[PDB]
Amino acid sequence: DIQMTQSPASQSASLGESVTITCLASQTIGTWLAWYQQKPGKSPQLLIYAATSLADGVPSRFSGSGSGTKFSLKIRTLQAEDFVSYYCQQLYSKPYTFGGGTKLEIK
Amino acid sequence: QLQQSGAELVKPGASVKLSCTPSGFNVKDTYIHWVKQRPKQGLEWIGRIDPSDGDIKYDPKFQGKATITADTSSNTVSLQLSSLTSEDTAVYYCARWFGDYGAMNYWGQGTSVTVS
Amino acid sequence: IQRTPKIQVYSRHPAENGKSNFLNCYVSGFHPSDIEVDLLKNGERIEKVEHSDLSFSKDWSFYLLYYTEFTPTEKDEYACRVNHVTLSQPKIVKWDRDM
Repeated sequence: DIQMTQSPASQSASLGESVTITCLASQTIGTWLAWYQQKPGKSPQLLIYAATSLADGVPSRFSGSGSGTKFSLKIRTLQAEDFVSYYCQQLYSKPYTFGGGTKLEIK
Repeated sequence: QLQQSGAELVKPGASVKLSCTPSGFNVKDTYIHWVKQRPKQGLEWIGRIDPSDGDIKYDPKFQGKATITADTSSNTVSLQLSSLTSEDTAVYYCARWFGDYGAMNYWGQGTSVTVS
Repeated sequence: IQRTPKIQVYSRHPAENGKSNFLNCYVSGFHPSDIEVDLLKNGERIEKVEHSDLSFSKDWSFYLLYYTEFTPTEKDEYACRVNHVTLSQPKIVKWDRDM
């Protein structure tokens, strides 16, 4: 089973600031990594697929990066809707394990 | 759209079956995944099914608890939970696989399962 | 000089529905050598995959053969996923027995 160490577990920031969320795979997974967002009262939604590609409708202030074992989710110019939960997921080897998650909180 | 069945409130040790019915495509067209989320906690991958050939894969820690099935005659993928305890209280999402993405692009509303 | 990979997807033997075969993905002509190659079943990465050694020629640049055992079926499903520095995102090439 592949472990995904998502960090930080929680983060606080102000409007307009930038945040970086990191996921570390216990073994190389290439670019078989997806980033999901979950808002209060919603199902998780796809943001990034194949480590770097935006899904439809996702704004350009969301950026994915990484390959192998280290991956990053960059969110620039944070608005009120962005202070929610984010999870990474590896699709390299079953079970398709999730990251521990990261909750963005306002100042 | 991925329609999921209504919320469930059951006694400990009982069984429950949650259904996931797509609108706009057939279940045999893609993989259907199931994800568990305890209240205020993170996401947990349970397993996925290929209803076109019946291939099912589970996370090993869910093999005794969860059973995924497909009724292609009704365009429905189901997730059965048995011998329910307090640890099974969660929202259970069904997610649709999109091959061109290599991920689950569309998720259902989720079925809340409450074990009193 | 950087070269995008040439990708060829084909079966080892002529495809017959319900019969065991081998799905090949031949990647050649790329530079530099850092490359990602996977065989897919409706976009899902197949895990039981073998691959030859990364070889190089002065004329063909780098080449590489991935292959897995599979059983062709009526439907369209099998493909190859290649990622390279010359690609903005992973490239998926579907298997077609009439191609």
